[PDB]
Amino acid sequence: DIVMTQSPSSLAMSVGQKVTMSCKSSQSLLNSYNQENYLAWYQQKPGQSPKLLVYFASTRESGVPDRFIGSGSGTDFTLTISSVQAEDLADYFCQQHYSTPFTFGSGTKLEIK
Amino acid sequence: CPFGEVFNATRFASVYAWNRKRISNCVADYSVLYNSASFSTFKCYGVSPTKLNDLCFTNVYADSFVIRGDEVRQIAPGQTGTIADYNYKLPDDFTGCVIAWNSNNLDSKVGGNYNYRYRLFRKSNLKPFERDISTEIYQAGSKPCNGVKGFNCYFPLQSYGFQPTYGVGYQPYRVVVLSFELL
Amino acid sequence: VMTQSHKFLSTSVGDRVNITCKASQDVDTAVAWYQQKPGQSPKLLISWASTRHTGVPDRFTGSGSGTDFTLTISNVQSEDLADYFCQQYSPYPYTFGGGTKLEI
Amino acid sequence: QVQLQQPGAELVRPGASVKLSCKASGYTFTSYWMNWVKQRPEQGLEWIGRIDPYDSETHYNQKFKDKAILTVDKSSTTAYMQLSSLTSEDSAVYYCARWGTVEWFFDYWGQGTTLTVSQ
Amino acid sequence: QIVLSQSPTILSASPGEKVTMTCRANSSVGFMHWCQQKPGSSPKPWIYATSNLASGVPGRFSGSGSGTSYSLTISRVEAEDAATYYCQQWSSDPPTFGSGTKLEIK
Amino acid sequence: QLAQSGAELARPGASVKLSCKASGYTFTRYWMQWVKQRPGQGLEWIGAIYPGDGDSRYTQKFKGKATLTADKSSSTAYMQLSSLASEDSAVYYCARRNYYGYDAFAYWGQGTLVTVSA
Amino acid sequence: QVQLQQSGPELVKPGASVRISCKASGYTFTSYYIHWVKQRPGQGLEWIGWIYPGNVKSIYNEKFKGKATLTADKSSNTAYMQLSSLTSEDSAVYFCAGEEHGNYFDFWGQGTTLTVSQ
Ligand SMILES: *[C@@H]1O[C@H](CO)[C@@H](O[C@@H]2O[C@H](CO)[C@@H](O)[C@H](O)[C@H]2NC(C)=O)[C@H](O)[C@H]1NC(C)=O
Ligand SMILES: *[C@@H]1O[C@H](CO)[C@@H](O)[C@H](O)[C@H]1NC(C)=O
Repeated sequence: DIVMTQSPSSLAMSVGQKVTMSCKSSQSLLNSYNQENYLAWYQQKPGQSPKLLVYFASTRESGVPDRFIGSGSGTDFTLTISSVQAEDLADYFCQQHYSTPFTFGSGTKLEIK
Repeated sequence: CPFGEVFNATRFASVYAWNRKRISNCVADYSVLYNSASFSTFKCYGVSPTKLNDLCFTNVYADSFVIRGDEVRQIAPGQTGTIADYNYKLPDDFTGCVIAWNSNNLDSKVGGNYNYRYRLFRKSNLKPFERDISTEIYQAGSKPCNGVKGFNCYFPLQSYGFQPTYGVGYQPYRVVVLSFELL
Repeated sequence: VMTQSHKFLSTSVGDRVNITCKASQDVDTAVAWYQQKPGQSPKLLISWASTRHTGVPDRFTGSGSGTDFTLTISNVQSEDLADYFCQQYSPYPYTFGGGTKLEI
Repeated sequence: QVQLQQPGAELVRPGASVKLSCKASGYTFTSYWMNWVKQRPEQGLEWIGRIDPYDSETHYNQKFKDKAILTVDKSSTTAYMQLSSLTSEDSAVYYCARWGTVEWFFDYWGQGTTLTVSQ
Repeated sequence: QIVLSQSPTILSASPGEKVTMTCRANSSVGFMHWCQQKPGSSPKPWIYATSNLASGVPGRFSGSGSGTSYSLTISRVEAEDAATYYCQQWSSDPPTFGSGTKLEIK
Repeated sequence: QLAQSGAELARPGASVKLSCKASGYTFTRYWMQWVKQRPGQGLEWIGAIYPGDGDSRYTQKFKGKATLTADKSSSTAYMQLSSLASEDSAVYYCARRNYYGYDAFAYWGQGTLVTVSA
Repeated sequence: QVQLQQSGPELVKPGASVRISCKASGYTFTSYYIHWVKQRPGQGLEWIGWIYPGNVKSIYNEKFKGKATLTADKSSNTAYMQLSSLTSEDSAVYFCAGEEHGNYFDFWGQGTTLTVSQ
């Protein structure tokens, strides 16, 4: 099993700046065959179901906006929002994508200053 | 230890001309499987996948190919689709491991790859493991089209295109089908 | 359409020998070889051009891939005097090769 | 249109079992896997198990054996989850989430089931 | 945007010696094929993915590497092989060659 | 695991019907094949039959002469030639592949001497 | 032998639209990716773009987008690099390149050195 620690546990940033979160693991999450490292991210508005933001390493999904850009390969990862807006009032989960069990991370609450 | 020239081969074959390899006269380690966990789909039918070290098989096969993303789940006993019915059809008494993983760094091109075809049209369904390589023209209409390739006359091997920027579904997945049997 | 080099072949007991088959198209390691005694049917000898079928000793180290193929019986004894064939599995029809005979 | 409906809430006595459910609509049911994720407050999320609707090959987490039994139902295109012998530390939210053909990141989820264990 | 770096561009080597050359990468990549371009003529396909030798070379050429570091190792240098050696790269992106490898003898 | 064949003698103007018996496995799942052998000239492929429904394949040289029928119950395979000529005086074989589908020929049968000269 | 042949070396005026022919020979022309490259004298080999003959789709490098358009005749086994707006810096030999196997060229052509005039 892999332990996933997130170093900023609560975020407070005003509208219009670059927020940068983090997520870690224990094993190098990059399989040797295709060299395309595994992780996920999530966004859960309060009173609302969590929805996906960023699959494998840095690939945004279709319906999500262009502000969410992921990063990170191996052990240390950073999910970067470029310009934070008024609808980014949620928490942002890390997620283990490589092996079994699937061992989600903690939650980072983001509130607009 | 010959499970090192099928998994990380260089160029997997197309779906309609699917590759093969016969492993015999050596015992296998089965440590590349179920211990690296680099494989997404690992639907091992028949034998349970963990107790293969204390078993010894002869004349096993390693037929492998590369298909689109949203049709990995047709390589399975009894499922019907467009590549489990016209390209490579698994039998109902299959006993092995159906391995599959994403390989998008290695089997896609900016502007369509086009070298991984798939048989779109055929006269009838396939048998278990029956491969087809003939490129005779289909003449879907009642008029006999003798290789004109016009109205109701299609080239039957339509081509995939894997671009690197699609979604999950449209992406190359190098499936390998270990096909163990008794004796 | 397969083809052979020698229709007949003369090699002694203590000497090695190689039998070749050139192919018309490129067929990806999908040929066989056979051994036909003049009385009975040809038995399967080397399958998939590198692997060895059961009942055959470690003499027949068959190799070759791509277009050209090679079957190497190393130290031929007195009972390996027969006919040697070739095949191809992928393109219909399953065209064979010419019959070569190993003699002394 | 990828829909995952769920019941609103459930209330049970300590010492019972539940039959938690979620309904899938929008896609063909027998292609994608299913997954259940436990949301307890102040501990984040935890994976539970998975089911495959074609051939019911069910994995589980190590901590959640012999408490959570997973069950699929191809009739009426619904998924199911039977938790048994609930304790005090079961007041949580258990989603339903589908993916599993090609990868193991979950795109479409259910809205959430609230669980309560009291008198 | 996958830029590469064949750091030993000008390689000076007496014949019959073991010298090597490396090709640094950038973002993650798969395999790196190689081709040899003789000065003033058409190039030739030299190596496959990492160590399949494309059925036309002497057996002294054998290259290694995985991930984002790849190199080619020559066991013995010859006076025949005063030729450049390029490097493609297996990627979903468009291919891009290296910087050049002048194998010169001093 | 082994095949069983027969023996025949026919007229130069009549028609012949061969035979091949299969035993030791399930007959309705592998492709029984037929090859021919004149004195010399190598071997040539005739066709293949699938005993599940009779999905026959052929070669254009023997299309119109070779009729590949089978029976799932008796576990025997047949072929029938018609309008015999002088080139058909040969010995025929029946064979099976090793595994399903796409492999080498392993299980052969004995020879069927057929002379159609006079 | 399976080979690629091109046209001869040219020496034309600047600015004119220039054709460079490339003849397929031996391989099945409607299956191989037809790449094109550029070799400045003294500099490393660069890339231009490719053209599939099956269904003629072209993808260019971003530094050479209006400077070339690529055409290939399907039933004549030819390839064409229609250069446009020739300038004096474009004094470089432009090979053909045919491939199937990912980014690995099986073949090359006899290089057409196209040098500017003044
Ligand atoms: C190619 O696959 C083989 C196994 O089929 C790999 O061999 C093992 O791979 C794991 C993961 O890289 C290593 O931890 C082991 O040390 C390897 N064992 C051996 C015998 O080398 C091999 O590394 C793979 N090659 C690639 C492309 O990574
Ligand atoms: C290295 O690759 C990354 C990802 O493609 C790219 O963003 C970066 O600009 C590359 N380096 C250069 C200078 O091309």
